[PDB]
Amino acid sequence: PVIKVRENEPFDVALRRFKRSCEKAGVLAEVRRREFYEKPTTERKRAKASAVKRHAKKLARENARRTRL
Amino acid sequence: PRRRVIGQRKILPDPKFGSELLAKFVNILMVDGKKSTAESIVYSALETLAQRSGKSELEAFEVALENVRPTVEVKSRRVGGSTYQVPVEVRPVRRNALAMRWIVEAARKRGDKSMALRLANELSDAAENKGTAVKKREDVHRMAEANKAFAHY
Amino acid sequence: RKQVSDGVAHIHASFNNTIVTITDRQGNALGWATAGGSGFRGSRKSTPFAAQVAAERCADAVKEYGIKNLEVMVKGPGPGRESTIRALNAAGFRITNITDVTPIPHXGCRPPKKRRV
Amino acid sequence: EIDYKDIATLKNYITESGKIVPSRITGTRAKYQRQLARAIKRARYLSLLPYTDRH
RNA sequence: GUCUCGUAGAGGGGGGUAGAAUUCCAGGUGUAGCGGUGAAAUGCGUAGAGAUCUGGAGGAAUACCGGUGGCGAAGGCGGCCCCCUGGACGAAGACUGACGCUCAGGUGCGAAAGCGUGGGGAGCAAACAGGAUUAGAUACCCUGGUAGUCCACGCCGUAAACGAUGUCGACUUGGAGGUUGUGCCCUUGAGGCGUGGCUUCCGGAGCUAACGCGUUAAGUCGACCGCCUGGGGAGUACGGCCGCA
RNA sequence: UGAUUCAUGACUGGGGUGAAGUCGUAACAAGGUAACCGUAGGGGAACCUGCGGUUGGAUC
Ligand SMILES: [K+]
Ligand SMILES: [K+]
Ligand SMILES: [K+]
Ligand SMILES: [K+]
Ligand SMILES: [K+]
Ligand SMILES: [K+]
Ligand SMILES: [K+]
Ligand SMILES: [K+]
Ligand SMILES: [K+]
Ligand SMILES: [K+]
Ligand SMILES: [K+]
Ligand SMILES: [K+]
Ligand SMILES: [K+]
Ligand SMILES: [K+]
Ligand SMILES: [K+]
Ligand SMILES: [K+]
Ligand SMILES: [K+]
Ligand SMILES: [K+]
Ligand SMILES: [K+]
Ligand SMILES: [Mg+2]
Ligand SMILES: [Mg+2]
Ligand SMILES: [Mg+2]
Ligand SMILES: [Mg+2]
Ligand SMILES: [Mg+2]
Ligand SMILES: [Mg+2]
Ligand SMILES: [Mg+2]
Ligand SMILES: [Mg+2]
Ligand SMILES: [Mg+2]
Ligand SMILES: [Mg+2]
Ligand SMILES: [Mg+2]
Ligand SMILES: [Mg+2]
Ligand SMILES: [Mg+2]
Ligand SMILES: [Mg+2]
Ligand SMILES: [Mg+2]
Ligand SMILES: [Mg+2]
Ligand SMILES: [Mg+2]
Ligand SMILES: [Mg+2]
Ligand SMILES: [Mg+2]
Ligand SMILES: [Mg+2]
Ligand SMILES: [Mg+2]
Ligand SMILES: [Mg+2]
Ligand SMILES: [Mg+2]
Repeated sequence: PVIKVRENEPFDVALRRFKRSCEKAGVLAEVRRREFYEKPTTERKRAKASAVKRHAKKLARENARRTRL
Repeated sequence: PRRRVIGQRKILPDPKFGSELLAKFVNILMVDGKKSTAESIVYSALETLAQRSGKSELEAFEVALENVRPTVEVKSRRVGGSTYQVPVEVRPVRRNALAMRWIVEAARKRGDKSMALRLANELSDAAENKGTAVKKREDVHRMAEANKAFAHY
Repeated sequence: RKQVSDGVAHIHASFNNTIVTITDRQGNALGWATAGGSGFRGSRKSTPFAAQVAAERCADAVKEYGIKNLEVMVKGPGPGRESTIRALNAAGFRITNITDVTPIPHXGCRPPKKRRV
Repeated sequence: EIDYKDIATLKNYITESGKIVPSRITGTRAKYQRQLARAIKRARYLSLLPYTDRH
């Protein structure tokens, strides 16, 4: 994330651009995940759980789009 | 309360001056429902303050209230972990209520002859930024300043 | 004592502290301040407000050099990532560049074990 | 076929920081995404592309 | 089962190399804190730390790509490059002519920890030490830290080594996806119509104590093997074999 | 001079049953540090810690 403040650009706008670029790069999440060691079984379990949750939520949304409350 | 169903209660203005501000002050000073006694004490103290200073009773009372009114206080906030003393802005009605309560407590703590004399001395000290309830406003402001770093909880 | 007018503010924003160091463009430090050293300890030391106070103190410490323009390099995930930059802009410096320099291993060494709290 | 020398084409599949963009974002087929990753790594080694934007 | 052409793949063995980052060493700037926690203290720092810049040494692992993605008998395999090398799949043929399936005993492979000899050692970290917490705290938290984790060769032969589901073959309604081949057609592209391999989720009949399984069966059948027979004692004792332990 | 089998032996190892005395609270809920498997080291005790593995983990 290298944000060069252009001429006549307000500092608040430059700061918001820098924040957006950092969020898009995802450096904070990377640091947080690298803070402590995750055992490979733990990493595999987490990835599988996330995939299962995504699929189940999509199926539930598909089912709920065809019903009335 | 939980249900948020509490309205507001109208308060009659005081006899001599027609000020709900002074009527609330009399209510705070009153004990055991002896409103006439509280009114007599307040009136005697106000006349002593008015003859001590050059302003009217209401103006001197307003000066004392301005000197005693706090702006930011500290309230406890318990989140995941430990409880923090978060500084919060005080609304004007609570500012007035706290100023009056502190003034009355300081006057009761004083050790002069009569309660009217104690109240007059406390009001004059408040107008000159001395004594109790002024030290109390100062302590509250100091605590808020010390905990200013927590003003986002 | 020599004028610079073109400096770099390095922000070291860790979870426990914020360190602000102003150097010239060649990396030679001119002054520094820290949130822990600006009268904050414990839970107060790791807040954005403490970081802002540290940034103000660093600006005061470098006031003699007459710095006008500042690049900014932020490193770390700490809460003092943006308050320091805001305070640096409010102190009068002209914020020319802002860059993230947080180190990321490309794999790297094994991190310490997870905490069981 | 993806060429590691085709820097102009390869630059469409890297971010500003130099990271390889996911195929789920670029709409690339998986078989070609693998070739893109190999080509980008070769170009990085030959210094035709940067590893990181802090160069 | 063999040959011909091609395809994808972290399949295996050997060698080289690249960039990021940590640690350590030296120097420049600079000055009073750093680090840590729930809060602290131990620890580090005026003998100049922490921070920032430059140069060097060294080990280990390969961000992004990356995916209920791929390969492999299982265990497992992830930067890039070269060398040696195993398997799978598809399209047209050509060839052999039941050469097949399963397998007691036997043999081979077999995560992590551990063992032997010789190396290596950045980071991490059993044991250990100190600081905390607590009634205590031989812990959980903090500061350190040795085997070990790494390499070569040999041993060990165990894991919730799991799909808690042996291998091989045939048969029996459907839907939506992933991945990898290949045929045909058109207005030629995120195109349409098929046809193979592997794979994820749902669900029909049927099955099941139920949960659920459901063409990758736990359905309907055949071939062969392994295994069970109330809980505890006990996968223990004794004996044998194997092992340096 | 061996083998095998029965009896017996100071002392010693763990096991079962009873009974509930002392010490803690390991497991069952996210059981208050998810549990469990193999292995290794440590500890009055249940156990704790490292390494890999499983879901037969709650919340998300
Ligand atoms: K090959
Ligand atoms: K390598
Ligand atoms: K046979
Ligand atoms: K060794
Ligand atoms: K080492
Ligand atoms: K350590
Ligand atoms: K080898
Ligand atoms: K073993
Ligand atoms: K499994
Ligand atoms: K297919
Ligand atoms: K096809
Ligand atoms: K053996
Ligand atoms: K030994
Ligand atoms: K005998
Ligand atoms: K005997
Ligand atoms: K436990
Ligand atoms: K549990
Ligand atoms: K264990
Ligand atoms: K003991
Ligand atoms: Mg830590
Ligand atoms: Mg606890
Ligand atoms: Mg060394
Ligand atoms: Mg081959
Ligand atoms: Mg056998
Ligand atoms: Mg090992
Ligand atoms: Mg040993
Ligand atoms: Mg060894
Ligand atoms: Mg060492
Ligand atoms: Mg430790
Ligand atoms: Mg077994
Ligand atoms: Mg396994
Ligand atoms: Mg089994
Ligand atoms: Mg496969
Ligand atoms: Mg089903
Ligand atoms: Mg059954
Ligand atoms: Mg045994
Ligand atoms: Mg247990
Ligand atoms: Mg317990
Ligand atoms: Mg506990
Ligand atoms: Mg527990
Ligand atoms: Mg055993
Ligand atoms: Mg221990």
